[PDB]
Amino acid sequence: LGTATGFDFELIDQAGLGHEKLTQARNQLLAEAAKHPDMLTSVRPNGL
Amino acid sequence: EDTPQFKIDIDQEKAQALGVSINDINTTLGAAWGGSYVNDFIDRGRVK
Repeated sequence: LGTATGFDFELIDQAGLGHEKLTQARNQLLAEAAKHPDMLTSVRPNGL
Repeated sequence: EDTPQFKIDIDQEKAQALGVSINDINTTLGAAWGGSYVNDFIDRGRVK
């Protein structure tokens, strides 16, 4: 069942936005996540 | 109930005499009057 610590989140393109727009939104969320190290740790993409 | 339909007979001899292939005849007839699914494309991120 692989790693059981952590959360496993999926960010989703719901409106045919496309790859670039989805990456930008990912960065937006990762950047906002990094501003809360008191709540969130190691928030990272599981991708290339 | 049964309905009128339009019976078209391809004349094989005349086609051969004119050098027109039956495949071209049938594709032309079917593609024009019936429509033909050629292949897929990508509309706002979704294959169609």
